[PDB]
Amino acid sequence: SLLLTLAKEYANLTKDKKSCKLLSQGTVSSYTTFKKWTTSRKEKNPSLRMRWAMGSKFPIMANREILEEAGIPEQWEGIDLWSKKDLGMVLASPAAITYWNFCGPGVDNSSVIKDVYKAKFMKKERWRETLWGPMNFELVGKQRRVVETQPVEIKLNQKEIKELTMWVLFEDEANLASKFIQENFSLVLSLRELYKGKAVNKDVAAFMIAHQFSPEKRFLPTFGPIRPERMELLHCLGGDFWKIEAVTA
Amino acid sequence: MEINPYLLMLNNDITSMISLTYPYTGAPPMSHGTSTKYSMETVSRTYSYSRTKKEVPSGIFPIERRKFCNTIEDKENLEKPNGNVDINFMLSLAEMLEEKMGKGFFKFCANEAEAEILKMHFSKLTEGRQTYDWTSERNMPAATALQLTVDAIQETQGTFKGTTMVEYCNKILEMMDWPEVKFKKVTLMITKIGREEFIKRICTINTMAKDGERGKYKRRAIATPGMGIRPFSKIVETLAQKICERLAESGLPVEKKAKLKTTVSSTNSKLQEGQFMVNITGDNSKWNECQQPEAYLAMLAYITKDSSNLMKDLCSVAPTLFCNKYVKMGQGFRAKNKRKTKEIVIPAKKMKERKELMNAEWRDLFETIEPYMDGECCFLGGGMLMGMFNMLSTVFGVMTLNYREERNCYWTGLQSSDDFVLFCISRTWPEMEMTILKFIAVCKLMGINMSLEKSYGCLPELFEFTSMFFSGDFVSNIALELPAFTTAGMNEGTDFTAAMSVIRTNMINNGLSPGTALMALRICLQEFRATYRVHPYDSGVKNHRMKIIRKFIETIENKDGLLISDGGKLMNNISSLHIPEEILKEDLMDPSYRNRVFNPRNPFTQFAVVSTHSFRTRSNRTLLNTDMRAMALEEKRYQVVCNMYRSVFESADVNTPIGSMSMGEAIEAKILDRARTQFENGIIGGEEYSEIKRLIEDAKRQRLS
Amino acid sequence: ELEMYKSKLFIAMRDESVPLPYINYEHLRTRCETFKRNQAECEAKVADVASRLKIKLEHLEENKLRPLEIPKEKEAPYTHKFLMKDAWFFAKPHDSERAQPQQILYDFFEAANMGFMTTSPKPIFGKQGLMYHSLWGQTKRAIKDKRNELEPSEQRDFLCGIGRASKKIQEDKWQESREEEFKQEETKGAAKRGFPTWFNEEWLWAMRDSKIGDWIPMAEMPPCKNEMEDYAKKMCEELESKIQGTNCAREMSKLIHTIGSLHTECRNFPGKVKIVPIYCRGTLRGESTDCLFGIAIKGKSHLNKDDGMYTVVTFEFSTEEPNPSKHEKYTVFEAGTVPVEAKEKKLFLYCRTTGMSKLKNDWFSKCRRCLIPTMETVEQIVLKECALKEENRVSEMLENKRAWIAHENGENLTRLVSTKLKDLCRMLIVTQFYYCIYNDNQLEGFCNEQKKFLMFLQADKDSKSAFTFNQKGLYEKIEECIVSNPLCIFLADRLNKLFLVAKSNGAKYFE
RNA sequence: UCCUUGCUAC
RNA sequence: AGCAUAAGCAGGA
Repeated sequence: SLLLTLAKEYANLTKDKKSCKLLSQGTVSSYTTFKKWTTSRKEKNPSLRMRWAMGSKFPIMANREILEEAGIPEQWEGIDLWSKKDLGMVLASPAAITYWNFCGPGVDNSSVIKDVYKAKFMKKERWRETLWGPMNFELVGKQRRVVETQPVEIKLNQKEIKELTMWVLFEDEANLASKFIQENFSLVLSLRELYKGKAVNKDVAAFMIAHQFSPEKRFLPTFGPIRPERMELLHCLGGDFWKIEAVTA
Repeated sequence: MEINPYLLMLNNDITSMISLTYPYTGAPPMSHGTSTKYSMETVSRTYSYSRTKKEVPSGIFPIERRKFCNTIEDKENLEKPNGNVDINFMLSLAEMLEEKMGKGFFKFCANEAEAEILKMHFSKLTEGRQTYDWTSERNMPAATALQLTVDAIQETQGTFKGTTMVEYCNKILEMMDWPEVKFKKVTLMITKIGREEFIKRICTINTMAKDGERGKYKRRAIATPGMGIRPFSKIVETLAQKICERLAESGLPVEKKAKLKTTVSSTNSKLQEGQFMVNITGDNSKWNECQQPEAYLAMLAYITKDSSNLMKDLCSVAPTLFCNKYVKMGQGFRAKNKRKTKEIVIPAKKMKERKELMNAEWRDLFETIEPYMDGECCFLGGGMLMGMFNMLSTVFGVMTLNYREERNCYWTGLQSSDDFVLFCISRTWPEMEMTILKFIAVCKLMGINMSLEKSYGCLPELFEFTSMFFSGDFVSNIALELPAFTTAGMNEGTDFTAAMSVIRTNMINNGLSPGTALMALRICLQEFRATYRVHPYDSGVKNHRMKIIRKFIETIENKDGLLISDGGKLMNNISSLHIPEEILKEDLMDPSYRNRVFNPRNPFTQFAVVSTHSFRTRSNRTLLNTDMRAMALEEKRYQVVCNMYRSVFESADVNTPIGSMSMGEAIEAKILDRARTQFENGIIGGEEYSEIKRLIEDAKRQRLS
Repeated sequence: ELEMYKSKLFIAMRDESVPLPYINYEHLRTRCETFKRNQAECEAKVADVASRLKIKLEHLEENKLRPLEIPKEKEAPYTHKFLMKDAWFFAKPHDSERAQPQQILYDFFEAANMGFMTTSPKPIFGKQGLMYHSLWGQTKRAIKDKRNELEPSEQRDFLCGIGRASKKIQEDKWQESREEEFKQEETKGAAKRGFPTWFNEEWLWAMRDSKIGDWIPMAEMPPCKNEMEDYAKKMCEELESKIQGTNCAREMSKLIHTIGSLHTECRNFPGKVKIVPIYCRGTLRGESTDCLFGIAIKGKSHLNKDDGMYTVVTFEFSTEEPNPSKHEKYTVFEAGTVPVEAKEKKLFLYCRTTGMSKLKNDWFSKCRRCLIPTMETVEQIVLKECALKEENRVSEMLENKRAWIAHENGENLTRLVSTKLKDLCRMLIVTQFYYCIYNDNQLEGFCNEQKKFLMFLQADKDSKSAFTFNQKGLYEKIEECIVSNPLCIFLADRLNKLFLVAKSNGAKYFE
């Protein structure tokens, strides 16, 4: 029943007079130069405006109908959490954020959270299970390399990944049929057994796919072995005047 | 007792006590007021460095044209810098260059370059720094200036169907052939402009004052080009980028430390029984007033002699656009009475009529520039200002370093934008004077002026190159900027992990020893806590956010699972600068706390780390009160249209949406496509399909009318 | 594919912009494709070598590294916004509920009794006495009624600049008059001053340990594994535990609290003149106290651009006799008497009008970052030591190592004061902090040129026989940027004294 | 011709 | 007055 809503929105936006001169006058690729129209120059002092923003009493834009479902207009001694000034969006204080975090409703979603971030929990799981040793205090240093830095098991090269996510999530406008599909097409079947029914949005899904398939190869000063497991252990393992390595397993 | 902080250098090196001599803990000096005098000094100083008076009249422009190559009036002051290039000498240096490595060298690099130009989309022009919009004559980011250009194209004659680089360049040249060009002024009126005025406006470069340059006493004017110059400069920078990546005597792309060890070792393995080596640290002076684009035109005509017929004419347009640039002269000056009470403002237009209200220096600099001034601009035709060709001048330097005269005394080195390192090999000291004066001779003929004030030499490796002072064995690191550790300023969630990312990348690339790492981590933690007003629970701070935390701390069981944004302590360290704080702490949180924080039904986030403190601060207040109000409304329209595109193609922010038909037809054809696919295996209802078909046909008849 | 759009004005433009021995781009393109070089190249080169007249300058035979030219003129004044060496603070125990800066201001009106803070209307020296007397009485009765907002009087309208702006008239109406309002422009530059004599005593004052202890608000130490984290935690604890007690940290806390409070007042209330105290916080005998150094007054800052230079009027507290050479920009009044137990000494109230901006508010209020390069320098020394020896010698190497500083005044030659390595951190934080204060154009250009001279001294240390091409223009570029900054003149003089001490061993210098 | 007002926690 | 340094800020709509 989404196509009726899309027809109502498309007829609603072709109802406007001077908006009809916008679409069907450009091209598809102009979407990119339609996405960026930041008339501010550079936001050249972000932390300055962030401290000036947090210096006020109501700096935040927050939703009304979710916060009036559970929240409270003022806390127990003069702490303001609400305004009536202005779309229906209400200004608020970070005291309402911490009041939400300590006296608000709660929904169990730990499976979704521990499944979106599998690469990062894999990093912490590999970090907890390592053992170190003594230092060395020796001269060390070597040239700059292009090294894959993530312990993935697939190792694609940023060209099968975009085409892979075209031919898994939404195949109606994916690509011309190339030669890179066939064998990995079997994996596509397995992916269509995974991302079929989830509450995860397609931008979050296309985010979390590219972190189990993409070994991030960068141009870094390396020394010793070039195993891909010890590349966060590159900045952890040694610098210019010192070195620490006693990893057994 | 006196005190002296330099005495540490009596028993140390300049690789340890050299970070002490940078005043990088204080503010950079900013500029104030008009930037007219600095632009006048740049243009008039270039014409003073022309070393000629050979002027040639013009048929296109209404102003005289001074020539800058092969036309020399040799002054006796030759230690003064010249800006006059001999083209037979430099083509002899390029022919001397390609006889060193390979035979079809330039053919190979040019075929790779054109091979990368033909597979390039023009939206790459939006991934850049600020440019100059000639529609409203201001400085804007790249995407706004590009869409205002395409807006002027589609409003003037026809529509646009290009979607490549080459067809966009051809579209600009076709816009040069048009007799009249029309655009939108401000409340959106539609104006027109002529043909010679469009040429005068397509070649306008906007000059301003360079703000925040650590290391100079006087200010300097930086210049920004338009939009009709950026694709051609992109082409030339791809060509020279491939040439510089292929060479072995350059330091722009980057390793810059392996090359110097290989050339110091490889040229210290090439000595006879009596020879020796002298290295000389140099600095090329007036680098932006002595690089003419006419020698660039001849050299780029020499590289692509056997490449194609497209590339031979496509790599020969940006030099022709640099031989005829205009310059915006800032915004004028200000006059005042004797009592300093009323101060009138004179802009750059009426500066000629108000000529007799200036100083001595302003009238000197203005009367050396008067027959080259237009109404607003000036006609410079031999300068190469800042923010332009940077990888081709390095090819000029490598051409000066590969000179072969035929003893057995010679030189090598390494070249950057304007900083060279010269290694000389000879036998006695007057022969060293002969070789070094030969180097200043070849650089002096080609158009490169070594500065005699900032240059010196030694026998072994004690040189200096791109602010890394190399001593005999050790190397010091670059003194990095301090405010870069805290420049996120968006969120309570995307600040501390971004600061750990900046500390990490400054630990890998530069030195950044572990003590400086822990200290910088702790100071960024403290500026975070001072910014967002959150202190730990055991602290004595009693404000409007710690009253709630101090009141409700008895509910939380495991107290060291709290976030730093909620009054938690620190668990990240040097060995955890890739693990965020939230993901490190989710093994220790209370289930009530964790289920309450990460709830996606939150009134703040709804409408790389975990998104649960992600809020948006409110907008400004004077953005809807000026004369530029409705332009803000204009961006709203674009957002709405983009949202409609996101409503149709469910995966559009992943892959780049190329195509050249329209945006509305792909929407309607897509809704009919998924209406048929979801029709025959799905929907099946006459009122829904006929009502959707009725809305698509009614919206199509509304769009066509 | 291979067709470029051959337009007309572009080919008539490319044919106009070729070099001079060519007619069209076609003739140039046909000549560049058939080019073979010759040996007139070397003849043109040597004909360029002959008309040169350029000789290189050795140092072992013409050691003309003369000392720099310090100006011999009027002494450079005290230019920092606050008072460092001559400060006087009133203390009270810190109340956590009364922690906003205006409440600190009120509780110090009852604590530090301003009822005894009578001033005579005749100052000792200075410029404007009655305006400062009426402004001090007006702001003191403003603090007495417990509200910080100056009602409009003649004194505040004269001091913080209100209505003192030129009329910016655009060039649409000018209404020119015959020989009336003759207008033009003129610029002058900056005036030149001399070597400061008060600067050494404030260098040695600032690194002397102050009994009030911890000043800088640092943060907590993260837990450590069995890694190199013991090294980082140890260096941070030792270096931080040395630098927290000094008198430089008192001024860093003074800039953070005072200028940070001025920063939030400049955001929240433009167009209204506020009253901001000048205070710190430090632990006295474990009891957390907050101090009070003076009373600062804002000047209706409508900060439009990154500049703005709003006018801060500072009333300061001192207990020393003033000096018309050092305290030249002040307007020194008096205060009264203070009991100071080891008897009851005098108290001088000082006055000064000054100015700030948005950018220096952002850079002074974050001066804690001056701890970041300091440790770096220290750690480099330590690391290179073990890099030469390949053994964990860190703890005893911060104890059995000396570091030269501070030669005496009557003699300099090989009479140097070596300290321990760890105490070295004190000296380094002071100079980093001075780079935060006295940053100008002059200090930047001076720091480039001193890096050149340091390269010359390193070439002298190892006997590499360096050489220069043009010494005269070199000193004519260094001496341009030593005008009136106190740090620049002080560091140029100490650079000359490094040349005097180093002249006793290596031979490239003068006396 | 006219002078609106934002509420500060190291 | 002052900040500041080769020219600005010290209100404006």
